[PDB]
Amino acid sequence: MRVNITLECTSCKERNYLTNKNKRNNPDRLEKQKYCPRERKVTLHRET
Amino acid sequence: MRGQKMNLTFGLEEVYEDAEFHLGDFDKVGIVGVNGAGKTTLFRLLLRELKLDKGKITIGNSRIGYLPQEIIIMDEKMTVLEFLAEGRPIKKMETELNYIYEKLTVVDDDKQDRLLKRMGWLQEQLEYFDCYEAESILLDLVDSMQIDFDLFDQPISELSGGQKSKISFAKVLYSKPEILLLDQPTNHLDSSTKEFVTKYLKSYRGSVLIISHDIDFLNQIIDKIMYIDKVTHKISIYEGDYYTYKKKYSENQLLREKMIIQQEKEVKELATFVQKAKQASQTNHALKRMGLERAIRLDKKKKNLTKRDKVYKRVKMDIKPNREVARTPLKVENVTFHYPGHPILYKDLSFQISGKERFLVVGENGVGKSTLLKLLMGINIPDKGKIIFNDKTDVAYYSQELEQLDEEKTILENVKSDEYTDWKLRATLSNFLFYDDDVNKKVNVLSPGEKARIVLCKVLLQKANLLILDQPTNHLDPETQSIIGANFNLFEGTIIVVSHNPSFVEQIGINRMLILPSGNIDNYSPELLEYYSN
RNA sequence: GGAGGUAUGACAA
RNA sequence: GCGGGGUGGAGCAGUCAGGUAGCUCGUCGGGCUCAUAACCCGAAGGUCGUAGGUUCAAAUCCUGCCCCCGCAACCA
RNA sequence: GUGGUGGCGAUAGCGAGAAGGAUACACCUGUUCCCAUGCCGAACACAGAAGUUAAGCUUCUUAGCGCCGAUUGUAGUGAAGGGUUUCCCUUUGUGAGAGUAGGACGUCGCCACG
RNA sequence: AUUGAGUGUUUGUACCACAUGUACAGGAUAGGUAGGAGCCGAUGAGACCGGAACGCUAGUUUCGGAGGAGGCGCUGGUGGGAUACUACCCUUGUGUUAUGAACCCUCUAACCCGCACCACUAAUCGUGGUGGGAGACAGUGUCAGAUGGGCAGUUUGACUGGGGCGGUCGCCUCCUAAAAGGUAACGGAGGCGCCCAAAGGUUCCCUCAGAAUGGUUGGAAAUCAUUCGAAGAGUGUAAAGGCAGAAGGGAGCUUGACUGCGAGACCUACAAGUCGAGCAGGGACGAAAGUCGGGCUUAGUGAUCCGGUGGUUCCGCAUGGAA
RNA sequence: CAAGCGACUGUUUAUCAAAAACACAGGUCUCUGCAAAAUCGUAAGAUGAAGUAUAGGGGCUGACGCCUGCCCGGUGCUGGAAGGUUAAGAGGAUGGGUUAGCUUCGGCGAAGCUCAGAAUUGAAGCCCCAGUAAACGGCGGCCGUAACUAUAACGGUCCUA
RNA sequence: GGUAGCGGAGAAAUUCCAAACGAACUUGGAGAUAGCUGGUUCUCUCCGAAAUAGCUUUAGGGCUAGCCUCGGAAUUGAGAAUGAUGGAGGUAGAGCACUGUUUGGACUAGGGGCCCAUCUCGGGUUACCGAAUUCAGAUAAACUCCGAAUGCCAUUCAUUU
RNA sequence: CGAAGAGACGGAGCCGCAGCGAAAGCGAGUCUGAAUAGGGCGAAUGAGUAUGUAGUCGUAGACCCGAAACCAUGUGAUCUA
RNA sequence: CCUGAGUACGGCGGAACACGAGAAAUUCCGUCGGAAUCCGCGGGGACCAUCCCGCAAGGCUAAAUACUCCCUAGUGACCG
RNA sequence: UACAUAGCUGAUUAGAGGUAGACGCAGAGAACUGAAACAUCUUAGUACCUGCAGGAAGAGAAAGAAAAUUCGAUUCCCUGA
Ligand SMILES: Nc1ncnc2c1ncn2[C@@H]1O[C@H](COP(=O)(O)OP(=O)(O)OP(=O)(O)O)[C@@H](O)[C@H]1O
Ligand SMILES: Nc1ncnc2c1ncn2[C@@H]1O[C@H](COP(=O)(O)OP(=O)(O)OP(=O)(O)O)[C@@H](O)[C@H]1O
Ligand SMILES: [K+]
Ligand SMILES: [K+]
Ligand SMILES: [K+]
Ligand SMILES: [K+]
Ligand SMILES: [K+]
Ligand SMILES: [K+]
Ligand SMILES: [K+]
Ligand SMILES: [K+]
Ligand SMILES: [K+]
Ligand SMILES: [K+]
Ligand SMILES: [K+]
Ligand SMILES: [K+]
Ligand SMILES: [K+]
Ligand SMILES: [K+]
Ligand SMILES: [K+]
Ligand SMILES: [K+]
Ligand SMILES: [K+]
Ligand SMILES: [K+]
Ligand SMILES: [K+]
Ligand SMILES: [K+]
Ligand SMILES: [K+]
Ligand SMILES: [K+]
Ligand SMILES: [K+]
Ligand SMILES: [K+]
Ligand SMILES: [K+]
Ligand SMILES: [K+]
Ligand SMILES: [K+]
Ligand SMILES: [K+]
Ligand SMILES: [K+]
Ligand SMILES: [K+]
Ligand SMILES: [K+]
Ligand SMILES: [K+]
Ligand SMILES: [K+]
Ligand SMILES: [K+]
Ligand SMILES: [K+]
Ligand SMILES: [K+]
Ligand SMILES: [Mg+2]
Ligand SMILES: [Mg+2]
Ligand SMILES: [Mg+2]
Ligand SMILES: [Mg+2]
Ligand SMILES: [Mg+2]
Ligand SMILES: [Mg+2]
Ligand SMILES: [Mg+2]
Ligand SMILES: [Mg+2]
Ligand SMILES: [Mg+2]
Ligand SMILES: [Mg+2]
Ligand SMILES: [Mg+2]
Ligand SMILES: [Mg+2]
Ligand SMILES: [Mg+2]
Ligand SMILES: [Mg+2]
Ligand SMILES: [Mg+2]
Ligand SMILES: [Mg+2]
Ligand SMILES: [Mg+2]
Ligand SMILES: [Mg+2]
Ligand SMILES: [Mg+2]
Ligand SMILES: [Mg+2]
Ligand SMILES: [Mg+2]
Ligand SMILES: [Mg+2]
Ligand SMILES: [Mg+2]
Ligand SMILES: [Mg+2]
Ligand SMILES: [Mg+2]
Ligand SMILES: [Mg+2]
Ligand SMILES: [Mg+2]
Ligand SMILES: [Mg+2]
Ligand SMILES: [Mg+2]
Ligand SMILES: [Mg+2]
Ligand SMILES: [Mg+2]
Ligand SMILES: [Zn+2]
Repeated sequence: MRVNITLECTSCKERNYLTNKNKRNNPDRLEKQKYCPRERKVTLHRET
Repeated sequence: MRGQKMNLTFGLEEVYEDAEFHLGDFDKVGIVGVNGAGKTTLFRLLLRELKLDKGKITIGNSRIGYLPQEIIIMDEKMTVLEFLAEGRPIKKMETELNYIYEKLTVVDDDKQDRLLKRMGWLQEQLEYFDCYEAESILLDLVDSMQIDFDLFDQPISELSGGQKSKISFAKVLYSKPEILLLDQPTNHLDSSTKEFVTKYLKSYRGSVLIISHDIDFLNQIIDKIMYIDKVTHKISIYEGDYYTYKKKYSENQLLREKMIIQQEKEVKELATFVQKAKQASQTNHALKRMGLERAIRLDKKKKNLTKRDKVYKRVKMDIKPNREVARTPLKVENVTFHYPGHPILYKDLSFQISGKERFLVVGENGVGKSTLLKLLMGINIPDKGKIIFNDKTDVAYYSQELEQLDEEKTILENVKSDEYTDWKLRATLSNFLFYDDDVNKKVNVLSPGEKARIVLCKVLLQKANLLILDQPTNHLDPETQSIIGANFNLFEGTIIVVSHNPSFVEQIGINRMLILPSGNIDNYSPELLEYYSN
């Protein structure tokens, strides 16, 4: 079951990214280091 | 207590889907569901330990007394008194308050305002939880369940499963709560102890939610029954007792089944006519016309046709011994054992099993039942005597506290054996209701009931001819218990069993019962009740 | 004692 | 072209909703009977039409192909 | 001469054969060192100089294969027509593929050691 | 709503009477808090006797009899709390009242009578009157659910070698397509409505399919070795074009499947679609050069309206807010 | 002389159909207790009837004779009504907006007003249960088998109300 | 004399309701709407199409673009024709070097029956069937080691326009 | 006011002279953006307005004629049931 | 002491307001419920506070506006 | 039916119909049509019907318009647009 997800910034809570994952292959929330345009810095981003 | 549009999905397997429930105050709600249904998860939502992915869960401001399904032993060396005392926040606040006094001396005129407010609240909070409890707890043990004071100074980890359940239940009461959330409060209790719990819960004036797989226990207390559905991922709340819930539920599923039947007949009728027109000659214009018109109705029917919920599959057990039992599977002769520093549990214990025999080790809580079984396997070395297993006897052990699973590893990793290939392991786990990627789940996230199935699967995969089972039906849903008992009855091997569940022993059909602590190898009969009375 | 009534199996020998 | 079907000797399940191949009658061997039928007890008989896929694993899901059966293959 | 490093469509390749090591290039000798093998110091990496030109490598011979390939003729075809018009023909320009004569066992640089 | 009386039964609520308070220790049945050195009694005290209730079985409470005057607390120790008595009350179970309601029936003055008699009166209308019936129902108003082809307004594609039946409807690749591009048919063939957390980025490294020969289980064919082998493999998924200076394969670290953008192009009726150097922010890998704004390339998609969720130095109908 | 259809006399498409169509007496079902059901009407008022279940309305059949089999799973109708579901209304716990007042940029926040509002209660209907076919309707397959052959009284099996 | 059109009446035919009744007649809304058919009236001069693409409940309608016309602005003249030069592109033809289709010859693993030997184990044969190989010879819209003529794009190029 | 006139008065109003931004708002700039960047729209690089006249369009029956029909008042049982 | 009660207003159902229930103020109709009253009441487009403006639930009222069957006197790049 | 009332007789008083096929207010209220179909919507609160008028009608003397600070019943015209 491949699904669309949003990656929220764990610092400022801005929903910065649209991406997708297969829930069967990635049960847990996808976490990535992505640039936050608000904070203008790379921050941990987590699926919300 | 109220929940709206509840949603919760751990990875790919979901628990609640648009579930709702409203519990009125002063309702003794009996929570029922198969293992994994999500009964424990509901309490975690109430305790705010978990957060719903979507929806709102509403809880009253009153203080909640929570009895966990698993005992929480923070450190192995914790004493029973320390464990019980942790129920009340008296000790925690004093440690904070003692530090506050230290800060007051260090700080002169900077933090005094903040410190003074914190000191005042702690004193007021401490008085609200009157510090006289130190004496009340000591006597709460006496009046509650006849908990001896020798246990009071003993490490909690060393207590028996039944004894631990008494302590945990007492701890909840010690906290003086306003709402009772009891998660299997009688999991290991014996018949006598269950009587006290039932009477207190009957008398308890406040709201009490009970998760229990004991139908008789619930029927005496429950006025409202909440059923957590495993297939619909919803919550339904009935008024009455367990039987009333079964009656209402069975009727509803019957009435739903009949609805789906009639909707299928109408779809088949249209389908049958559409096909008849489809295969008619192209020259029959009117029939071809009518065929297309009915094709439109057929499409609209198939799009409003309710799906029948897949009935939850029940466990299938086929336990067979690889080898054959002997006339003397196990020889115990003049075996004495005592835990260092405690009275001897039994002296010169000598019994002899016969083979393909149902051997019941009867007793009460904290009498040595689990110690005897641990003795046979080799966990405990006998202080005196000998225990001899015939070379033809293979032994499978089901421990009481589920100590045979690696919490860190997955389900498949736990069951991994040198004698079984991958697809063989998966097939049996599916027979135990672990389907597809449900076997890659960590054992640490499973419920106690689901873990019990993994332990049972390990016992089954051994194909041993002697089964040492210590309370096997514990943590199992009522349906799985009957399956367990029926299949063991047909087991073609020797069974050494311990069980405080009267129904389970009847299904197995015990032959000889060994009473404790007064060693009495006896033929099994309703005289078991006579020993229980005496 | 006596009397009216309340499954299948040839043909000849 | 539109449907329905291929599972033990025959007739059927299981197929939707993946894990373990059965039920009915029959066949064969042995019993019971003077004998036959009925009955009793044992055994045999299919890797699911066939070949690739999907999967940890398929009779099952997907696809093709060959067979068998009811329709149709043209209307003023 | 040899070793580096390039440009040019293999006309530079391939196969076969012959010669050479002074240096150089290699095989080569080891696993203490950095580093390495889903196992293996084979490789990669490092340290080394007893032996060897046997192979690679350079130079040389061979067109057997591969590659390159003129001219002529022909197919096709632009334009202009024609007939006996699914096709075919004439004129004018263009012009293959094939098959061949042949070419070719390279050429043009830069650097270093000789 | 018109629509008003009751009774009874069961219930919700609020007072009002009563009674209940025994953890262990402790004079022993201390329910909480405050005041408290005084309090009660011939307005007949203690003690005694009997009935009754509770009960944790210790005792506690209450009524009556006889008697006639005295008792309790403070002081004292126990305990978290110390006792008489009063007040404010909280748990517990009995009753009374104020009662909100559901039902039960009963009542009668509304309302109704295509019942009788009486009058207006020639009248089988009507309106009054009197009896009888019915009755707070019914009827009627408002609102709400169900039912409702009884009735009403409507919808019920298009392409198509007529129309129908069947097929088709958007996107991708090929042939047709006539060596730029484009190019039709109900022309000839196939795919798509995804997948991947690596099957993405980068750094480093690697080279295939088959065949021959030899070799335990081992078979045509599972793994191993040598040789041959220019691609006859692979490239997630159709085809074409491309790729073995890899775009194929392995490994380490990673998240550039980045944010703001964007000269200039391609395509194109429009709306869209496609490519893009380069600039800045902050990074990944790499020693560095440098590469990276997903994947060998080209399908994997849907305008607006209307809604959901998150953010926001925007607006906020006098003003501050809110909506 | 004989066959079809309709029992019959009647009726009908004025103006292309006179019939086998309609009607019919007879049959049957069902409704209707009288301010009947049914119908015209917003209503009043009427028809039904100055009738009263041997009467009146509606459906179907269609003289007469002999007869009218099986199926109540479905759909209707009828009855049931314990349970599930269900409107307005009633009830309003809690949550928002505002702000007297508190406030350690925070923020907190009584009353009143106000925007939403869950529990609980809530009829019929529906789901269910039974009956009902002169109600709507519906009334099957395959295999084997007899002293020639053919068929197959007979056997098997599946499906269905 | 009664029943009147959202109706009446109908022994029932869509039957009758003033000589056309699936719903009368009359007046009005009203100049209903008509992507349809028909019609649309003096002259000369200049220029002069299209019957295509895309989208469309779209297909005999419409919209934007293309093509016509009128006016205007402006540039290193951006258009057309021809020549020269340079490029992209895989068609005609041709070929087989790949992939399909295919003929004969040689030789052949392997494949069919027969006997001897059978534990079915090893042979000897139809000029028995023959993979693959090789020799020769064909064939192709969706084959290509090749490959034109033309057409096409371009040039501060040349000539005419 | 005046001949059913011209005209006079009447500056309310309308267009133009500034744009950019959803907006607060800034302004020859402005919006986006962290940005002195780039880019969008503007300014640079000015002509408008009133009236007449003609072409075309829009709202009106809108070039003219034509339905079957729909709706709302009325008139008809002197034919016929 | 008086200053318009079954009124204002509210729920429900409709309607009118350019405003189609919408965040819908303001006005009205049906139905049910239902205020305050000067220390009061209403409005300033949900709502609340503040401020400002007004004082409903009683009535009357010329002119500027619409139209012309008729009457009188005329007019027309109106018909003929 | 007791007093009454209703009824009944007379007198008194005032309506009763028509228009101007217009204009006004109110009750009730279409459809074709447009939306390139069509149910919201539109045609329209139009046509039609009915009541009541008056020479005009209706509205009208703030529980108003506002927030330049103020205006001071209504109606109608221009503008806002
Ligand atoms: N490790 C130990 N160390 C010290 N004492 C122990 C230990 N284990 C058990 N005991 C004591 O042994 C006594 C009985 O042992 P056991 O665990 O067998 O009880 P049980 O029969 O299983 O009772 P139940 O299962 O009903 O709770 C308990 O009182 C317990 O306190
Ligand atoms: N972190 C988690 N990750 C993955 N699955 C989870 C996680 N937590 C819970 N689950 C799943 O949630 C499901 C239901 O939750 P829960 O443990 O409350 O069931 P339960 O009814 O309480 O079990 P039981 O009645 O047997 O005690 C479990 O099957 C469990 O496997
Ligand atoms: K080496
Ligand atoms: K060499
Ligand atoms: K060469
Ligand atoms: K009533
Ligand atoms: K044709
Ligand atoms: K990688
Ligand atoms: K007839
Ligand atoms: K007849
Ligand atoms: K007959
Ligand atoms: K006749
Ligand atoms: K007829
Ligand atoms: K009959
Ligand atoms: K009848
Ligand atoms: K019938
Ligand atoms: K009849
Ligand atoms: K039936
Ligand atoms: K039925
Ligand atoms: K408030
Ligand atoms: K007639
Ligand atoms: K033009
Ligand atoms: K070839
Ligand atoms: K070709
Ligand atoms: K700019
Ligand atoms: K800028
Ligand atoms: K001008
Ligand atoms: K003009
Ligand atoms: K017109
Ligand atoms: K016009
Ligand atoms: K007549
Ligand atoms: K409104
Ligand atoms: K106002
Ligand atoms: K005001
Ligand atoms: K007039
Ligand atoms: K309409
Ligand atoms: K239209
Ligand atoms: K007036
Ligand atoms: Mg649990
Ligand atoms: Mg135990
Ligand atoms: Mg050539
Ligand atoms: Mg009557
Ligand atoms: Mg209709
Ligand atoms: Mg219409
Ligand atoms: Mg068509
Ligand atoms: Mg056709
Ligand atoms: Mg071309
Ligand atoms: Mg082309
Ligand atoms: Mg790849
Ligand atoms: Mg405001
Ligand atoms: Mg406002
Ligand atoms: Mg007749
Ligand atoms: Mg006749
Ligand atoms: Mg006729
Ligand atoms: Mg005739
Ligand atoms: Mg008939
Ligand atoms: Mg007809
Ligand atoms: Mg006529
Ligand atoms: Mg009109
Ligand atoms: Mg010309
Ligand atoms: Mg060709
Ligand atoms: Mg008439
Ligand atoms: Mg008449
Ligand atoms: Mg409106
Ligand atoms: Mg108001
Ligand atoms: Mg109201
Ligand atoms: Mg004022
Ligand atoms: Mg006036
Ligand atoms: Mg329309
Ligand atoms: Zn951030």
